[PDB]
Amino acid sequence: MLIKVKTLTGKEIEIDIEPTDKVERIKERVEEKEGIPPQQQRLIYSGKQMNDEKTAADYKILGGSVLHLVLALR
Ligand SMILES: [Cl-]
Repeated sequence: MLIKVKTLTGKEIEIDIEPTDKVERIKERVEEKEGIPPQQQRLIYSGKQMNDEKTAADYKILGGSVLHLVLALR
């Protein structure tokens, strides 16, 4: 399942995931291509901060779905 992860400055990245994949894995995919540690990532879908322990299916994510990535300093 190909989804988009968009940032405020406009750049997008395609991430391949599955309905059973946990949000933590999505962050790990972003880390693979961007080098941003999962702990510094905040993924938002439909105005909701995505929980690391939950799965893509819990947010009803489909092909083409756009997630929003923002930095969260720790
Ligand atoms: Cl940001």
